[PDB]
Amino acid sequence: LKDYALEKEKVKKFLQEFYQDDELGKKQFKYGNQLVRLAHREQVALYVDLDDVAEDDPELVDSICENARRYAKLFADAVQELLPQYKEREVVNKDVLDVYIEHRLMMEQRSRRSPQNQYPAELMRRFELYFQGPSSNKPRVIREVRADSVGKLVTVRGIVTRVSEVKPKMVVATYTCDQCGAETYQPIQSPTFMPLIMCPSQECQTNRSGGRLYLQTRGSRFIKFQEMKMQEHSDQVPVGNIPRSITVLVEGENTRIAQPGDHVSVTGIFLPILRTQGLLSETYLEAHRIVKMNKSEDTREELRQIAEEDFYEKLAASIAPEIYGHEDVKKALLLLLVGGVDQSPRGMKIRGNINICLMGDPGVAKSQLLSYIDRLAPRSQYTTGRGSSGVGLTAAVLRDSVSGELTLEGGALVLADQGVCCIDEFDKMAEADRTAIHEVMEQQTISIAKAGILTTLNARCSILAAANPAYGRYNPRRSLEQNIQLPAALLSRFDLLWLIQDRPDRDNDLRLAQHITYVHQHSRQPPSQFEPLDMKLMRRYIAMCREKQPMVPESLADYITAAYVEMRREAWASKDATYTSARTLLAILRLSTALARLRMVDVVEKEDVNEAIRLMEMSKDSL
Amino acid sequence: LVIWGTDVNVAACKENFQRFLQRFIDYMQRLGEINVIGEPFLNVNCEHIKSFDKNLYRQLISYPQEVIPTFDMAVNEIFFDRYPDSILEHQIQVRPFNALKTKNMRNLNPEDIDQLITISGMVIRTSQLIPEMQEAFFQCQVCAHTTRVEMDRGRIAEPSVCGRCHTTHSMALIHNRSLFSDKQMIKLQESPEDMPAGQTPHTVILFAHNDLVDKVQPGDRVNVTGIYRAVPIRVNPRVSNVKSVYKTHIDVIHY
Repeated sequence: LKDYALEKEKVKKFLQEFYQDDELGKKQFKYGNQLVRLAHREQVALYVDLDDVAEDDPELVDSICENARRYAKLFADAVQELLPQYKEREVVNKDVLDVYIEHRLMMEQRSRRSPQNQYPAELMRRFELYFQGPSSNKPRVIREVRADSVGKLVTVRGIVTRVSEVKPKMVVATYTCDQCGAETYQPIQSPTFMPLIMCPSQECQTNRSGGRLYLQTRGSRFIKFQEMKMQEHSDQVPVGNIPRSITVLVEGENTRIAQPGDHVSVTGIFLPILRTQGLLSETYLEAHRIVKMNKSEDTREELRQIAEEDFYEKLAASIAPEIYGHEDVKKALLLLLVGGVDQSPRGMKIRGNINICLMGDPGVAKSQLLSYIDRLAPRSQYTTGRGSSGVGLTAAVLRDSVSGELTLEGGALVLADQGVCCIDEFDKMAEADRTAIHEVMEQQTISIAKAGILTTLNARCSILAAANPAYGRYNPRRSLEQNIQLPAALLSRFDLLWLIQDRPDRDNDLRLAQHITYVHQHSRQPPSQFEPLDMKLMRRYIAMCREKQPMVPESLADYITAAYVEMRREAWASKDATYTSARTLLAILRLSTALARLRMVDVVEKEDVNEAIRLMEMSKDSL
Repeated sequence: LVIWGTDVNVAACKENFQRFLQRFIDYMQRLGEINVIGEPFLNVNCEHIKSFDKNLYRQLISYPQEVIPTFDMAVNEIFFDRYPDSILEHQIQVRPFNALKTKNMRNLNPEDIDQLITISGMVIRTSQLIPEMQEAFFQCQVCAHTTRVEMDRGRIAEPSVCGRCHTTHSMALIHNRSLFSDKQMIKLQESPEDMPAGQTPHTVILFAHNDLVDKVQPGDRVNVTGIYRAVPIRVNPRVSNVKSVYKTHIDVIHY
């Protein structure tokens, strides 16, 4: 509710005489160069950081936040009106649009304010304007964006779940008639528009003639367009909730940046869409900026005692306490919790691919812990084994009602990006699904000549497998390859196989009945006199440990190599059901990944050799 | 002097390239075999002339729909005057051959709405010959006289506007000068030159309209230099609503 001339003047002054000295300690007219480039068609997108506006006009920033579309158009018009004074020469005819624009200006001037006798403001732009969210506005959670924030510049975070391919979208449609000789312009804002029939040319206004017009695509303005669906970060979604999906539309130079499964930050105007019992409308987000990191380009002993103590006794002791024991099995989960995120930049993407397998769901009710892994683990998303039909991972073409023209969707592997992937009910999966897992073992070489699938999935998560026993418990009398019908070679590809036989150990069984009561019975859950603490902080303690980035010892490899010679001979000479091969070599090197990082000594490394072995010993003879 | 609304000079080549034609001679046997064989579709190569002056090259990639036809009349004028006893039954259309290899074939921006582009891929699926409907004539019932109104040249009669009285296709089908064209549905397959396998490959719907149909075998190498086009997709046949997204499709102009 203000005079727009004053605001246009204010933004004009703000753009003309603001600068900085960060550019090589030299004043370079930060916005001035961008304006010069725009006038010369040397730059397509113009970004206005609201932080600079706030440095001398906080009230303008608040006004912009309160209403985004109107100030956006005002800035666009101001930039358009400021460009012509910077023109220095004749257009070098970058593309057809510039050619048409220069002819239009030349012809209009050749005939040297009427409401309908001017070009629409969006037709003669050749520039795009966007706003970067001011740092003052804290990021908001998608669930908290409701109707009350419509029209407010907001910023939300999430993961890309459904992105279509780049296609052209039309801003101004060009119409020419065979009798008028002029140009008719119909700006298009809605996703649907009605082609014209009767030309509105002034000449035909007098004649009331037929005026049959033909749509053309020559001089029309086109801009890039995309459809992406974004879902809440799993780390902040409450356990008693599910993540929600909100639609985001990105246009212009801002496209071709999102990839499926990537964390993005989106800032835009929250606007409703009509689709031509009340007034119904949907919501979307017209993004303006998608932002990467900027800083990424290139501890006293008297306070705490954390790193000197083994994490196997400390980290394990406060993770998944309801589990009925089986701590030795839990140790591998600690390796799984570590993963292969810290990798050398040499193309070894298999470090994060840990295909762990467990056989037997009824065993000690370990089917419960599978869900617990996804929830507590950060940078990981909940996954289901057979929770839906086959359409949930692959892509097909069916009828649509709201939208979607041959759009592409991701699967479970894409759902958890570089994290922990949990699949349950392995037996219930069909052979086609079984091959899909097997394809990941082939180091992501997905090329398919079938019409519906031609994608290359970014399988960088860790695959956790739980296998039900096939219509009966393991048979001691029958060895493998005879009792189980599935070929062992398919299972052989798995690096680790685990099965638990429910032996009649009465002493151990005594513990569970007493142990099962304690959960939710008292407040002393970490019994080893650990301070209760805030539940949120427990995850944060893990993050600082990952940021240290220690170094494994290279010389340690040779000493372990000598040990391997004995290990091979005894394993083969047994000629029992359990057997190893060269695939063991991968496991050994993978073992040092979590083991050697924990010990921050950097002087002498000796214990790791026995520690690496001890992990194999439990794996050895596991039957 | 001249109307600049179409960006068309006097043949765009009379003072620039037609005199070059009588200057380029000063291999006779190679250029002359064009006359003897009588093979249409002149197949000029990438213009190395562009290194000296861009304007000559830039006018055959800006508005090719209104420039390629211009070259056709220019070729015939010299050919008729020089060798009047040649094969005049086959009109000859100049077609670029192995044109400029467009940089970032995947990254086709919609800015090049109507510009020559070169794709490099493979052929997956081919369709049988399909004719295409165009302007026809009606049947009078007055004094049995054929009256010409649109016969006079100079007007632009775009198709799809007058699809009425298809009964004319039963009897006057030949006499309407409505020889149906040929179209072949073709799906190219991007070959990214041994990419590390990041994003998915882009498919482009190829729909050649010229009579060059079928000369491309499936599963081969693709050196298709084409003209980009965009048409609006009807939302529903029942309605006239049109969505604000357009499908890419490429016309083949190449031997």
